[PDB]
Amino acid sequence: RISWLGQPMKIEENRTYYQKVSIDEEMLEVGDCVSVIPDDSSKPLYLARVTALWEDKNGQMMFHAHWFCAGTDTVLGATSDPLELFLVGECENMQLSYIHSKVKVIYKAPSENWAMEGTYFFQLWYNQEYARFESPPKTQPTEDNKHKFCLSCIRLAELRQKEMPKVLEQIEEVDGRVYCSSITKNGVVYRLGDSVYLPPEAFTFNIKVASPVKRPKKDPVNETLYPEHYRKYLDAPEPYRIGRIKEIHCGKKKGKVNEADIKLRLYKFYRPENTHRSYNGSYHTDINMLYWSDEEAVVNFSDVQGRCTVEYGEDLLESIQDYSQGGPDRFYFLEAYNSKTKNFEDPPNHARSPIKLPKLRTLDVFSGCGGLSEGFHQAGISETLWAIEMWDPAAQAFRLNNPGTTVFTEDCNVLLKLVMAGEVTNSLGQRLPQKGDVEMLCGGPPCQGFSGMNRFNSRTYSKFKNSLVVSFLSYCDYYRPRFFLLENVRNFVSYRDSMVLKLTLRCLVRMGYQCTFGVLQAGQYGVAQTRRRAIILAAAPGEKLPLFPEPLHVFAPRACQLSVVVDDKKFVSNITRLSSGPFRTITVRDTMSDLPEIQNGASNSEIPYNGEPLSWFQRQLRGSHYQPILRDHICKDMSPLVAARMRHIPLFPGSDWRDLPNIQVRLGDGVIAHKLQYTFHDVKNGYSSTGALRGVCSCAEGKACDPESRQFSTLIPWCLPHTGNRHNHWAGLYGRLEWDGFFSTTVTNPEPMGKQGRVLHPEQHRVVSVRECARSQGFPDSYRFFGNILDRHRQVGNAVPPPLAKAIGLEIKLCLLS
Ligand SMILES: [Zn+2]
Ligand SMILES: [Zn+2]
Repeated sequence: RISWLGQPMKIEENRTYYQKVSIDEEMLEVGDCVSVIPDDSSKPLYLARVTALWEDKNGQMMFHAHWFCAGTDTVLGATSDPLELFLVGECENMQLSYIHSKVKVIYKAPSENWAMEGTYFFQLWYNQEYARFESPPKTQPTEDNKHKFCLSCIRLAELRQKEMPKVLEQIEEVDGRVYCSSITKNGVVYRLGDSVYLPPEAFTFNIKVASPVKRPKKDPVNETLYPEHYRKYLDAPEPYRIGRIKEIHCGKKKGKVNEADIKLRLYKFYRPENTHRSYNGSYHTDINMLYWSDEEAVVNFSDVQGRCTVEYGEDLLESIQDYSQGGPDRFYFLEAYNSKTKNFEDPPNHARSPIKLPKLRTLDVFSGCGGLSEGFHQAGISETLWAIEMWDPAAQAFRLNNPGTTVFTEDCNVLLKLVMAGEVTNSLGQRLPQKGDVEMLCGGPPCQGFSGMNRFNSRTYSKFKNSLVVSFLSYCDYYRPRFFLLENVRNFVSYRDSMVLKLTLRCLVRMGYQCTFGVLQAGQYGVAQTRRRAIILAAAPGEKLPLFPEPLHVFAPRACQLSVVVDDKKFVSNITRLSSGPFRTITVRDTMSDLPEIQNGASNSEIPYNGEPLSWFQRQLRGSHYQPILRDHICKDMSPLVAARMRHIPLFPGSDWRDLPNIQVRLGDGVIAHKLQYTFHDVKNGYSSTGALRGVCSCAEGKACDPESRQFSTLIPWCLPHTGNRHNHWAGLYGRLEWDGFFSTTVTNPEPMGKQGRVLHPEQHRVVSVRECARSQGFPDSYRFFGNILDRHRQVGNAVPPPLAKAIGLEIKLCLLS
């Protein structure tokens, strides 16, 4: 029994809208919230806010339903509050007769005294694709639409407008094609003369590139000399193509422009490695130097990945260095390249041209030596005034690099209790930060004792409440910083069925924080290392929630699975550059080709560079102004035996322990290592080509371990064949880095037979040095470390690479504007 109330608000041709409707003699109004019963008795009750009421010519009495999302249908899942709802951009038109009931939905707004703190309700807008919880839109109804106003609809509408290709300015039609001077897509304006990013396969270069002369693959292998050789049964994409726009033309459909058919005709730009110089010719060139060319390419607008600035070197008002560091996607050229005569020349003339941010006061918990704080400092967004680092060498390291920061070498739990208690100072006179002092809180809480995937139970759930991850959040709750950053190892998101991640997102939401999570790969921000980190970003109610930085460098695909599965739902970050990118990858070579030769065990912490920077990367890390000191080019002093094994790993890419010869070697002691003996069969690995046995223990046949079989002082480590079968023949152990490759995750203590053992230098017979490890992270050469060599390695391997941290910093920098 459904009848309207009051006089109609507005009339259309097919619809008349109303402000009030009567359903079973009960007032319902635009703005009220409502429930609808699912056909599936097992799904949670449907809940919507009524955004509009209207009547059809055909007698249908309608309302527009803007749905809420229940907590358990977001990342939080079963951890979220039963009565909490979240806004989402999902709505549709439904007939009033489907409504089951009125509901009360309260907007729990953040209090005006929010910073000092610490019927369904809602507080945040949930983005289900990126797992972002964000402040609700501020958008208000205008008189014109006050009758149909739907937050969901406007968001979908605004999106459609941003996403779609639209031509802003037409010139003239020529031979069934309209030529344009300006177009737009996804919020970016592209004009004639602008440059564009394109997939590697958008177009081709006219230079001929001969497939290498190839090579035999060794000769036969003597298996008595190499009894373990038998166990040995560039993948990063190309960076973007770049082109200057020459013409822009699209077809016509039904006498109007067909915007799904916009085409751009471009001048190809050459990267140095695209000319014949290839890689051997560009080791030393700037990552953003290009070469002009008069080659033209036709491309679909749909393929344009973004806009970039490309300038002729001489027309610049600033210095090449200054221009380059001035903004993102800035390239330059100084010569043209004739693809036909392979020569470089001057550029044609038509190729030529025509509020200081306050720094956030920052507290860095579990600071380490300051890799994370260094990255923020570089972005210009923060000032770490307080750092907490319980382990003394690292704490001292932090002081060396941040003279201005109060470093508390102490347990974070007792420190927070001290401030909560109103104490102004710890026992050492150090002034504790107080409520209001801290604007940005960041840190990497060691999430120990949650690895692996067994369930969580009564006993495990509590230690989480008593873990350092909870301590970090307790900090967030007390200080209520404007921005919150939690860094960790990738598996933070998957620890204990993703329950650690879910409890930490639940916690940030309970406090009223906007928040999200994602995985990033340090390699993609200008470092030659695989290092995936989980990152939790949070922003106070009044702020913008940051985005994750777009990858800058192409990197090995296997190391860039940044996506996370939580209860079978796949979450991704806002990152859009899912394959290629602006800059070529940074190699082990870019990283440390300028460093003087040192020997196993070298201990002189100050030696001169005996020769200038060679890589773009080395120019960045050594600086533009003076320093003569190469600090920490020191390496661990290995056993005579371990040193000998190292002299014997061949220098070919992929070499490791299985390449070792079964020979007697004179050690540095002056001792001789005897030969490893094979006196057991391997039913799984068989006999060798020299008719030799391949087992070094009785368990290989397979029985049980033999009391005496074990062998000592042998070039081929006795144990590696012992258990080779169980561990893919221990590939990588005593393995050399490749000049063309990248570091495995940079470790706290580099050991050839350790967890991560690809730690031998590519040419010298030694493990990598403290400096090289600092370079594998993104540490400047001026960055200081402290303690013995093992202390310094630990500090370096633990840090967040400043280039990753900086990347995160610039995204926060965007949130201080807009
Ligand atoms: Zn809607
Ligand atoms: Zn055995």
